[PDB]
Amino acid sequence: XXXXXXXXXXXXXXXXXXXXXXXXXTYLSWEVSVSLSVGFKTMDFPAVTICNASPFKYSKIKHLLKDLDELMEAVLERILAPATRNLNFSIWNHTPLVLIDERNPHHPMVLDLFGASEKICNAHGCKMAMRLCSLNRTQCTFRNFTSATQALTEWYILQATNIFAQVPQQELVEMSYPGEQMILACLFGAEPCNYRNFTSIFYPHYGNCYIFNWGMTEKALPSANPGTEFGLKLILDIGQEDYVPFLASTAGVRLMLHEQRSYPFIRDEGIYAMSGTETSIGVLVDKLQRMGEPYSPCTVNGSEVPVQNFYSDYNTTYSIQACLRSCFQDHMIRNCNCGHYLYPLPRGEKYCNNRDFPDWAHCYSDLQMSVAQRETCIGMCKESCNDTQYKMTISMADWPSEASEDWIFHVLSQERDQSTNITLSRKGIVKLNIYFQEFNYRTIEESAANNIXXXXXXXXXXXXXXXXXXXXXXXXXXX
Amino acid sequence: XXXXXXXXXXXXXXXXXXXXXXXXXXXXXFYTVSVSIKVHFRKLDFPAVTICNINPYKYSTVRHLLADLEQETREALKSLYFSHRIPLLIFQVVGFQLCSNDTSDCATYTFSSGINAIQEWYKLHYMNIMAQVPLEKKINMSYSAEELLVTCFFDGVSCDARNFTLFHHPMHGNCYTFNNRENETILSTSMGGSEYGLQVILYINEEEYNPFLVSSTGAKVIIHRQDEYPFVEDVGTEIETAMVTSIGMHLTESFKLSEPYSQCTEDGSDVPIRNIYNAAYSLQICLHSCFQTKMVEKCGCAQYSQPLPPAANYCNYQQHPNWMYCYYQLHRAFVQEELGCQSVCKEACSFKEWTLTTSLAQWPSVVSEKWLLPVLTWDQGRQVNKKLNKTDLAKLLIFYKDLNQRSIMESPANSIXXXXXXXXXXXXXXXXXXXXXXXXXXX
Amino acid sequence: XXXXXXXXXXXXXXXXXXXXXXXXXXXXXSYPVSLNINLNSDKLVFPAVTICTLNPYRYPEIKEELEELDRITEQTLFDLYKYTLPHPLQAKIGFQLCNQNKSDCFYQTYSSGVDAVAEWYAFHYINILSRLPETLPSLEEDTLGNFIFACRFNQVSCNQANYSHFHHPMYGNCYTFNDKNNSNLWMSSMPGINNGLSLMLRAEQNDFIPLLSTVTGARVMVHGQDEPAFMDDGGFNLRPGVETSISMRKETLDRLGGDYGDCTKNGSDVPVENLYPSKYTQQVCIHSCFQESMIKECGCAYIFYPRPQNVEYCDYRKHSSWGYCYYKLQVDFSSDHLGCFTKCRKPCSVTSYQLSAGYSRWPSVTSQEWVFQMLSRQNNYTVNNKRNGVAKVNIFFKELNYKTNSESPSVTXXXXXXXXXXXXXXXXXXXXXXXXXXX
Repeated sequence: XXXXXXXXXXXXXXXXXXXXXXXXXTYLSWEVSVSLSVGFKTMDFPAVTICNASPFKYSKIKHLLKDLDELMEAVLERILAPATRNLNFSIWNHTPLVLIDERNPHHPMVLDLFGASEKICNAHGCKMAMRLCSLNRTQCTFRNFTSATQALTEWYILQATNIFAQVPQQELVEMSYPGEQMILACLFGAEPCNYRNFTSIFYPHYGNCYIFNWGMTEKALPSANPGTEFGLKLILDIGQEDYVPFLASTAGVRLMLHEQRSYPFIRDEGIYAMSGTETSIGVLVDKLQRMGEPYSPCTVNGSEVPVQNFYSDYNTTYSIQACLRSCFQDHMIRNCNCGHYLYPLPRGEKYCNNRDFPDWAHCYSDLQMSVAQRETCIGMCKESCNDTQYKMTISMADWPSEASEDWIFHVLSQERDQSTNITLSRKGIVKLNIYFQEFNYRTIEESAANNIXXXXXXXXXXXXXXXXXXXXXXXXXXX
Repeated sequence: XXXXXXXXXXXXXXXXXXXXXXXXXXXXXFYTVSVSIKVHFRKLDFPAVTICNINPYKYSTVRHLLADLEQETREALKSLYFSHRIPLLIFQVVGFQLCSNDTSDCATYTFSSGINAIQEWYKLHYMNIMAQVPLEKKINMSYSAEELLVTCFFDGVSCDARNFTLFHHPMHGNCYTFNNRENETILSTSMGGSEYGLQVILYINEEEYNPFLVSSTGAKVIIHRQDEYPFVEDVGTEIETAMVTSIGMHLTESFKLSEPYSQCTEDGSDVPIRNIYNAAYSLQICLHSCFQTKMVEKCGCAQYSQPLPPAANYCNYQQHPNWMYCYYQLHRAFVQEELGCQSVCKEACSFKEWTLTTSLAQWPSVVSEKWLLPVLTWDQGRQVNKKLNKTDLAKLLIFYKDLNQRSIMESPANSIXXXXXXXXXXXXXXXXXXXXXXXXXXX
Repeated sequence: XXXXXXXXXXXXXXXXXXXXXXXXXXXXXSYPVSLNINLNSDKLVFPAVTICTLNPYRYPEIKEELEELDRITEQTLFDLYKYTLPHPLQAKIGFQLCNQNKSDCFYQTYSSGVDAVAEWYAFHYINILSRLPETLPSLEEDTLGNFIFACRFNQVSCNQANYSHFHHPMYGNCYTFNDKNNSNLWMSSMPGINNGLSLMLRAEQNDFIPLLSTVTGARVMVHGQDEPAFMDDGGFNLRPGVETSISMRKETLDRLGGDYGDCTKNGSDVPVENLYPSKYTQQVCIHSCFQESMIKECGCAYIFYPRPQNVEYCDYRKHSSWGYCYYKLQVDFSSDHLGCFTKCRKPCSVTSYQLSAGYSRWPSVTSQEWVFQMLSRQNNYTVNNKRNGVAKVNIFFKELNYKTNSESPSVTXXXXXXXXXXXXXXXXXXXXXXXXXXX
């Protein structure tokens, strides 16, 4: 049956062809295997970013927004408990706060003057809201609010943003918190650190911020010992009586943790540190090791993203949140050719002002509360292979003692020796203590399972086993 | 062909070894699972945030319910420093004599500190006095939806108490839960950060606490998903009243497989344990469910902290003398395997868990007391009596940090039979060696 | 031509005989690893809780020598700040640190006077505390009737609690409740606050020394059972006057030994001597070679870590170059010059505790009328209108299970070479029949 054996020769190769698809499906599966390594090793100390909720000094900014602060007390006068000489209605006519009544569903009525007979809607049907009018009093939307406490605060942010946009940037740094005033005592454990070792980023909404170290200024400082005595120890001096009284309600100070060479994102990842306490923070190094771009979608370099990065002025590295903030400014320019103040302005453009673009109040807030606009940037920009999170353990205890209250405040009462003003807030200083914990490594590394053995050579010898089986009957015929 | 019956037989014996090696790795890979860790970006479903106040029913309201208990409590404070079935004795040890109807085995209690021994006597009577109160009377006496809730912000849309639901709890009064409504789209976050999280400003009255139930002040918050029970009995992350407590979280998933693998169930199909909570299956819910099953059969009544089964009503000391020793009798056997809830009930494969990283600061500043406090007095239109103190206005921020869904899945190597082609070729090769041994045997 | 197409035709059906024997040999040219996630439902055996203070308790022996430090401190702060010892500090204020017969001196400078004085006092008080007679204390001062008001775990007391005691030279008094391994150890039946640990601590507002004890809180730190109370790792510094709900999430690690990875099951084959009386960990190699490196370099033993019996602790009157001996080695240890990170391996039994927090003020306005009247009649505690000194601590388990990161070896595909072995065994044999088929 030599002719019948030839028909089975194609059938035996058919099973090899059927198993050949399995070898192709394995290689296109791109399977990885995770692995764990937990233990303390020599890791560089992470960059500690210091910010504050109050962006500027109120005693050095009062001539900028004097008309707005006088206008704010007139709004609080009618709402709490009922003449304005110079109220400056042009600021009020930018975004006038309106009133929506839902007592009558058949006919809603409004009363929108706002500067027991002059009380305003203490019931449940009242909804104090805003209007956004783009040169037309019939296309005015309503940003609805139901509690009038922080609705006035969110109104105050947008009115201040229109003020800080026309102020030039270099002049605006000097009226923020200085490096010598905000932080005074810096301790590392082995080497001293001053204000000069810090560098500054003018973040537009929280003012002047400071970071401990980068790779841009000097080399990183490694710490190869777990200990609260080692690591960064900071003593802050915060002017609680020098806050902006309406923009920043929270009196705490901002402490942040991020990568060594990266732009510090401020409202993406930041924890509060309480005044009068020792914010004791034990850090972790939570790393994710993506195994390349064909196994999992990743951008290890950052050139794969079509959207240009507007964070190249600080010369940082690629990150996740750099796409979502740069595109939302870029989607603003394609709709309204003027830049928003809270994001870094592109080169050659201009911050958006009411003197040049009165449509700023509606063009920004409509894109802000748009789910489909924000969903576009999520699927457009990709992820990053060196994903590094920073877990932390925050515990605090009241730092200044009853024995040192007569003692330790007198030492700080002359290291700020200036001929103009000194801050002596007894309950406005912050003790900090940042240290490595016992086990810092919580890493997820991925090994490649697509070898040449199991994916190709395994199917090769298996097909050869069937191929030798065809020669097995041939050897018996030759015997 | 004398050597031909050993030459092909050597290939036949090697075939069976090749067939066994393609079979030994076949069954082993069938039970072999792999850990798949992958984090991706999408619209994260915001979890059901439950706000529970540690303050019970209003102390000015509960006077005519508990006038007899506070007179008995202050009388014992004078001597040491409704019925009288369990007076406290002196052993310097303050304790009790938890006796049954028969005094052959009377349970004992030994304690050292007087400040913590006076609270535990008050917690005992509090379970039973409010047990005889009907559930319709518990709603009017506890916190309403407008008292605890002041400001409800979520992604710019100003929510209210109409989105919160009335979830009554016997240990904390009325709890209110955000993003948990029937026939409603679950709200989802879109941008990470504390700006577009759940921004809640709370309020607890300072002069209206219960001075013997709990000494501490501050509402508790539980992060949990929609279908599961919140379980605010034991788990709790308390919030300081005077100032802000911001909470960051992360969505960590956990997927396992039940039937060919490590044991689970998805709806309790393996055990006859009736789910009293009417929630999704978990290991915590199943332990409390089998406890109240054996409690009604043995003690004859249901615990006040646990919800009501459809069998019977609550427990009461003036109605039943000996349920208290019966309640302590189960916990002596619940530690060991006498009840068998560890043996009968299984675990749960699919469950989520959030890691809470808190941070605190002063929310009323020294330059905000002139304007922030009177507006919050103005906003609370129900309780306008005085200016609100800053030690009563707790602010809560719950938000995703960087919008990361760290998912851990389990997928076997032999999922579809096309992946078992390496074992299928080992079987055909071993069968090819089975046609050589019999061929060499005859010749 | 005919013979050339016949002799070369036998090399076309025999070339695959070594093609799957060399490529497969180059393929494997290693121990594979694998990971499994199991949720072991155990009985939740309760770990040890180390409770320490935040004030160094001065001794009556050192009391005649501690007041001389305050005499120099008052003299220094009146001169440089307007408010003998061998090392005077003088300015930017700093600190001179020299070696025996050496002109170069590391100037321990500081930016501000707060951390300068707090570290200048952390060089004398830390050093003169080594002059204590290491004996059993003849007068037992039980501060558990003063420092801890209530020990409440699973609704009982802690009168029969075999507690360990050691005075930390930087933080002060300490207490650990579960260093023993007897039958009366603690375990958590149900993950409840009422079924967990409940503590009430007296955080002392008036400190014994205002120079070193610049905090008034209280330290709460959990660890293992045989593991030591390390306490430089860090724990919960807690505000006096609030209740803290400490929830734990146990995350353990189980790996393979030396057959697969770089790990040891027990500290037996390591070259570093087990200086602790505890079990093996990572700190028992790093912080013991660093102790023995001080023995090799100088004649001093370090005070924050335990001491072998063949040497005493170091003193500046005994060895005037101790501060140079510690500062030069610490900056040399971080550069991995001693190689102690490479000599000792990692432990295969790693048990870390995830720690979260929850804060709430412990007295109410109704409690300040009643509790401070109750507490003053019990353990003689006066009230302070500025701050509240007591603090309530609640150790708590989040849920019954705990995530086990157990590492597992691979199945028994490294046997493919053996599969290719029999495949190549039937390759050369079948190739001979192809050439003999022509005949």
